[PDB]
Amino acid sequence: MNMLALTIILPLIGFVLLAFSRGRWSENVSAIVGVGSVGLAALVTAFIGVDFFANGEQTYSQPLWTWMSVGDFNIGFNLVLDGLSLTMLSVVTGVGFLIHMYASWYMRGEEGYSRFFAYTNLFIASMVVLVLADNLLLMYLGWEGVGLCSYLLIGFYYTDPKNGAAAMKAFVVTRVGDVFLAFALFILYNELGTLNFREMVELAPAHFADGNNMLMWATLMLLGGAVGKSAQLPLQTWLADAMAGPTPVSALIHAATMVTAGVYLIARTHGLFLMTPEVLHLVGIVGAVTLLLAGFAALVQTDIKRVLAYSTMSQIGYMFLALGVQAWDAAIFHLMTHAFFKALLFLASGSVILACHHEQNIFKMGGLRKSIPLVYLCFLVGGAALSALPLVTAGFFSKDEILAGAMANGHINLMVAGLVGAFMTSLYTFRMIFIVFHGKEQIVTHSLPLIVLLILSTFVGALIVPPLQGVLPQTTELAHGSMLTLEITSGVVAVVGILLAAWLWLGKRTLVTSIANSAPGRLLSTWWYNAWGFDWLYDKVFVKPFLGIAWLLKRDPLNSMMNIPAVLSRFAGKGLLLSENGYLRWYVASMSIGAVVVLALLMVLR
Amino acid sequence: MLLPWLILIPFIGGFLCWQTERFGVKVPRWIALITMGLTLALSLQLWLQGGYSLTQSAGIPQWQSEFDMPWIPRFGISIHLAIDGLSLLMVVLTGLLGVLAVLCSWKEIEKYQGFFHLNLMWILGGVIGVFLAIDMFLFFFFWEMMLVPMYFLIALWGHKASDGKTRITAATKFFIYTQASGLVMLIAILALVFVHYNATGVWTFNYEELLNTPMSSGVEYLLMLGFFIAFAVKMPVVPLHGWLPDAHSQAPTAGSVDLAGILLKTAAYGLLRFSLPLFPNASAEFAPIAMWLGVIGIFYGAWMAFAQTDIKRLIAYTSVSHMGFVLIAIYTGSQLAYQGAVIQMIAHGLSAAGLFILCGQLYERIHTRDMRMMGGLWSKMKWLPALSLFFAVATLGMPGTGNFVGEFMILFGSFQVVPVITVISTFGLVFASVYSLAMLHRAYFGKAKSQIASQELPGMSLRELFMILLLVVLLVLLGFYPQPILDTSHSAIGNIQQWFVNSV
Ligand SMILES: CCCCCCCCCCCCCCCCCC(=O)OC[C@H](COP(=O)(O)OCCN)OC(=O)CCCCCCCCCCCCCCCCC
Ligand SMILES: CCCCCCCCCCCCCCCCCC(=O)OC[C@H](COP(=O)(O)OCCN)OC(=O)CCCCCCCCCCCCCCCCC
Ligand SMILES: CCCCCCCCCCCCCCCCCC(=O)OC[C@H](COP(=O)(O)OCCN)OC(=O)CCCCCCCCCCCCCCCCC
Ligand SMILES: CCCCCCCCCCCCCCCCCC(=O)OC[C@H](COP(=O)(O)OCCN)OC(=O)CCCCCCCCCCCCCCCCC
Ligand SMILES: CCCCCCCCCCCCCCCCCC(=O)OC[C@H](COP(=O)(O)OCCN)OC(=O)CCCCCCCCCCCCCCCCC
Ligand SMILES: CCCCCCCCCCCCCCCCCC(=O)OC[C@H](COP(=O)(O)OCCN)OC(=O)CCCCCCCCCCCCCCCCC
Ligand SMILES: CCCCCCCCCCCCCCCCCC(=O)OC[C@H](COP(=O)(O)OCCN)OC(=O)CCCCCCCCCCCCCCCCC
Ligand SMILES: CCCCCCCCCCCCCCCCCC(=O)OC[C@H](COP(=O)(O)OCCN)OC(=O)CCCCCCCCCCCCCCCCC
Ligand SMILES: CCCCCCCCCCCCCCCCCCCC
Repeated sequence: MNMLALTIILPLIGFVLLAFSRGRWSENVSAIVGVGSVGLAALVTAFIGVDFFANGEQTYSQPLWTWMSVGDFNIGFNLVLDGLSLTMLSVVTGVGFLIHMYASWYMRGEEGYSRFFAYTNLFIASMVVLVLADNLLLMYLGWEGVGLCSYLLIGFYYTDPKNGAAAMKAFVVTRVGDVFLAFALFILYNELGTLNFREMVELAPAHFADGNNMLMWATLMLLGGAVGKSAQLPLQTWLADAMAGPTPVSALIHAATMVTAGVYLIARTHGLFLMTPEVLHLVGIVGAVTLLLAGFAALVQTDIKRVLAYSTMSQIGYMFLALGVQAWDAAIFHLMTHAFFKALLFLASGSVILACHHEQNIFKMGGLRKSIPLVYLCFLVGGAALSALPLVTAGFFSKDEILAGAMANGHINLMVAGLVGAFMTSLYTFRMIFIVFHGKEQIVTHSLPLIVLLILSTFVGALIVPPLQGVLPQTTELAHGSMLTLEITSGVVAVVGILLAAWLWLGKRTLVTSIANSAPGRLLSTWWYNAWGFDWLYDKVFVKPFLGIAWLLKRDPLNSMMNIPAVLSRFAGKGLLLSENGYLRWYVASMSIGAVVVLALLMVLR
Repeated sequence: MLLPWLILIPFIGGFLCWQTERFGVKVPRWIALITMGLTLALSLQLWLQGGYSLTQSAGIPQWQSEFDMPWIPRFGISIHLAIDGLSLLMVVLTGLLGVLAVLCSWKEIEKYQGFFHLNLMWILGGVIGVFLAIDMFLFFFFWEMMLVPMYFLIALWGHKASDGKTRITAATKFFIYTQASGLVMLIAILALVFVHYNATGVWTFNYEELLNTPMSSGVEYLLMLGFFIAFAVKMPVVPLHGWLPDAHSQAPTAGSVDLAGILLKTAAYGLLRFSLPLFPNASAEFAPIAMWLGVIGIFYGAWMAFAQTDIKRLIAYTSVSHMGFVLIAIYTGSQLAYQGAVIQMIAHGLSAAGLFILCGQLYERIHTRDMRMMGGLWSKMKWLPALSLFFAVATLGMPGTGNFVGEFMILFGSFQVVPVITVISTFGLVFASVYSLAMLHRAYFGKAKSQIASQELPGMSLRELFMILLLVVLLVLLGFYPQPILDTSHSAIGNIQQWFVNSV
């Protein structure tokens, strides 16, 4: 368990080697270095998990050095490992390793092979720093590194300026989230004097006995950082545009690393949120609203990868809903299962893109279950796990745990929102599946990760239980009758949604075309297609005034205001040079004028 | 003891650079390299022998080394040098940047290279003397003395693609700004000395003696205003800033002049060493105005940097925004914010040095600085766009670089003192990420927007790559292990902070 820092050192070494290789090595050697760095990190993670379970699930601490020490400001470079950290670390390392083998197969013949693998290795190292840190500033280091690697990997095809614009939009929105997280850090250090998670939880109830308002501010700013990183309301607009990068980038961002950081942040600082119940209820409300908006947005997307992006937003909203109803174990279980099936879905969509030679929209496809049967099978099991198909998928058990935690804690409206979102999830998922893979046809390094993610997307993934006892509090248990009727309701809702998608899109689209061609239907489709106009609102409220103020200030008005005395001096000198006309009689006249002035002044002031 | 040699080795080396040009045209660069290497080695020897990490705060004055000699005994003026942790860090940074400036102008085989090296050495010696002098007249003397070689370097050796008249205009504007503000500082120094003389009867310019000077409220405010006007011109603080982009634009193409005196931050040191201890009550009263000027400087510099089509002017306005952050840190009265300000000054020096060296080599390859005429340069160059990406990532304040450590300790201490200014400054960090990403997108990503950007370009030299990678290593080590730097400056920062808050 003393090799806990090796899970960061190996991806860092891979990034350094592949960055300084500069593409001069062979693609086999670059693939060996990158995939082997992430695989060795995963193997060290497996050994760490074996040691952790052999030691009775004891929280392990490994300091490395002291990051900074100015008086009472003490930030250490210390890693910690409990059940939550082990769960996130195993998910990140294993799913990133599978995505790395798929990228080694996928990115063959591309410019920037070594650069791609260096950036993904740095992404893995940053997320391991994020999940292994024991204080908020080291977690902020991992947070910002994850955001930077997201920016570097989204705009990987740098020749197209649209990819670059998507990368800058993702980085700017997540940077706003990180500024909110920085506000949380400043409040927590100013109040408690520490940023260590355990010490903050220990010192908070004694410090906030009289007043609790600054703790509410700190938890609200933590929620702001979380929704910035996890693409939730109101910082969700970056995800759909940021999907312009390569397919393994999207799999890594949406499944393993990038969007799970907010859920991990809320789960790690769960005690501080427990002392501020209104902010935790706001976390649940934000998750419910985000999942509903994301489901409605994914219902009308014409792109496979855009549907997958809004489905990721919906599932992260489900995780936030589980956090808000104090179902922490349900949230982490859904995080791990969603990582599995979302990685499977994104790799299958990349296989579709490579097979179709160009990124088509879903209506130009049809009858793809005959050209690619294995890709269709992977897509079918991934969509069944996404839609929470009962008794054969892990997503069903995860969403059942989330809804049971919501119902058992007295949150009825959040449970209703979760049920409606599950119905919509099955609706949009099998809408996209039936449009793409049904209709009339028009046009070892990768099978193994797809097979592993296929197996983990079934009930075998639900057989893996994260060791969250002793780290997160246990959710209040539901009665057997209530649990049974809730499982029945969830299965019925998912099956009815799949059947409605089959009735609407599997046959000829007549009632769907009747709805879409109607003026309310066109208006609602246009509204939901642009993700409810949030990007338009942020363009008209933040981007356009920024550009206008930059255009107004581009001539440096303060510089000209300070250049005004030079202009006045030049004008005064030119005006004073008129007296030097060279005329002697004027010089005598000016002498007599000065004599009059001097004598008059002397008689005045006497 | 070694402090006069720390000042005098640059001046003697510059004289030898000018004189030894008769033996060859490639001779003065070796003399300048030996000179700045010796100065850096002496500074590192002072760092090792000083024992700064074990030094505790004993109150102002507390000097780890001190030198005194009479200069003008009629006014009580002495060549009076003193070094402690903050001064030592600034002197080490000056020596390192001088070595980088010598190496950056290695390939210039001009017929008057000896005078170029003499001017560079005299600028470096003046900056070291500014950091070392604790005599008010000597401090002013070095402050104004290091501006004449800089004027002649900008006006005569400057950006050769531009017209001569633009170079003379930029050099004249820089000289007028700096020297007029210095004259205002001289008036403040003279009036403080006269107040001390009328209260004591002793002709002194010693900063240790002027610390305990009984002043009326309002007189102290005016003396503080004169000092702050000088330091605000050379920080820069808005609106006394435009000389810095005009001087960076018309600096010589290598970038050695950029590293020599335009980039070393003597004004924040002067604010910490002189403005706060001499006038603590006036600084405490001036604090809201100073932190709001810092906020305006952060956002104005960020917006100006975004609006530039010139990459050099973008880096200059980046420096303006960072100095707004440091100016906020100085007036908080917090130990954490002061240590963050020290880290931020060192990190800004390293990162801006890397950015200016990379900009100079980019201009060497492509013969233009307009970002509208480049684009997609990642595929055309071997090393330059990746290192430019690293340094632009550093200047937006990425953790792992020292800029993050500096600005975040600044913001932690400032939030402990003033929360609203802190939250506005963090949104300034969002603005910083915006302008750094904009520069990276406009320069190295996308498609080629002209003909010169569409051709393959020669790779960087081994020496150029060596010093850029040295800056990269130093920035990463400052990001991950800033504790030696924090321990070096801890006692001086503690003395300044205790003097500031124990007399208000
Ligand atoms: C954030 C990622 C995870 C962390 C590892 C990598 C971090 C970035 C690597 C580059 C910068 C490293 C700077 C620090 C190196 C270690 C030196 C150090 O801090 O020593 C202090 C400590 C002994 O002194 P102690 O008293 O315990 O410390 C408290 C302070 N008095 O020392 C010890 O106790 C021993 C510590 C040994 C640490 C070895 C780390 C090796 C890392 C190799 C990385 C290779 C790639 C480098 C570039 C990466 C990208 C920037
Ligand atoms: C720490 C754990 C994670 C926690 C979060 C950390 C977040 C902050 C991380 C900061 C580090 C810098 C991040 C951005 C670096 C980007 C560099 C890059 O793009 O390198 C790729 C490039 C090769 O790409 P390619 O396109 O094939 O080549 C150019 C075309 N011929 O490469 C090259 O062209 C050559 C190499 C260029 C520079 C590489 C990176 C330098 C900085 C890191 C290493 C510093 C040195 C190591 C030792 C440090 C001190 C011990
Ligand atoms: C999903 C969840 C999302 C949640 C989002 C919530 C809305 C956004 C909130 C942003 C700011 C949050 C600040 C939270 C921390 C506040 C901590 C604090 O101390 O608050 C109190 C402080 C006033 O303190 P004071 O009255 O001095 O007394 C306190 C002790 N004596 O009061 C303050 O510090 C409040 C300061 C508010 C400043 C608002 C205006 C600035 C906005 C950005 C400006 C910068 C960008 C624009 C460009 C400016 C160019 C000049
Ligand atoms: C500025 C615009 C931003 C973007 C749009 C935001 C829309 C927000 C819509 C919801 C309104 C705000 C949240 C609810 C009101 C405020 C909280 C409240 O009064 O809650 C009462 C109640 C729960 O009360 P109780 O369980 O007793 O709480 C104890 C814990 N403190 O009940 C609840 O908390 C009910 C929460 C239900 C879940 C929210 C989503 C469903 C209900 C709203 C539907 C419309 C939402 C927008 C469209 C979505 C797609 C259809
Ligand atoms: C207690 C609550 C219990 C549950 C109540 C119901 C919950 C919501 C259920 C919504 C889904 C119902 C299923 C049928 C409609 C959706 C499927 C459909 O017909 O889609 C058609 C079209 C998109 O089809 P497409 O494939 O893009 O078109 C191909 C041809 N061009 O789609 C369109 O063009 C738009 C279709 C809109 C259909 C009606 C939507 C009604 C709900 C709107 C909520 C708005 C937000 C809340 C209110 C805000 C304030 C007004
Ligand atoms: C164009 C650029 C330059 C700007 C113009 C030139 C400088 C203008 C300075 C104006 C000063 C106005 C003073 C008005 C009050 C005079 C009467 C008075 O109150 O005298 C008090 C005192 C004499 O009585 P005493 O017993 O000595 O008390 C000691 C008090 N400490 O008096 C004293 O002890 C002496 C007080 C001296 C005050 C400081 C004067 C210089 C301060 C620095 C420069 C001005 C401020 C910064 C620049 C402003 C904007 C350009
Ligand atoms: C060719 C044409 C163009 C070129 C020429 C342009 C004009 C050049 C000259 C401009 C400056 C004019 C003189 C400014 C100083 C005035 C001093 C003054 O009025 O002092 C009065 C009083 C003296 O103090 P007193 O009250 O006597 O103290 C003893 C008991 N308390 O003072 C006080 O009590 C305190 C007063 C403080 C405020 C007055 C000073 C304002 C300075 C403005 C500039 C600096 C603003 C702040 C920093 C901005 C950023 C650098
Ligand atoms: C939401 C409720 C809570 C509020 C939280 C705070 C606000 C969140 C806002 C989120 C959305 C931000 C979207 C930013 C998108 C930026 C990326 C983009 O669109 O880039 C396009 C453009 C590219 O520029 P360039 O590099 O020149 O490219 C060459 C040709 N395109 O790039 C540009 O034109 C540059 C765009 C710069 C945008 C700057 C945004 C600053 C945000 C400051 C937030 C302040 C909050 C407080 C406000 C006051 C409150 C009292
Ligand atoms: C003024 C110039 C400053 C340059 C940046 C310096 C940054 C600090 C580097 C310190 C060394 C870090 C790597 C070695 C760690 C040694 C640990 C010693 C204690 C065990």
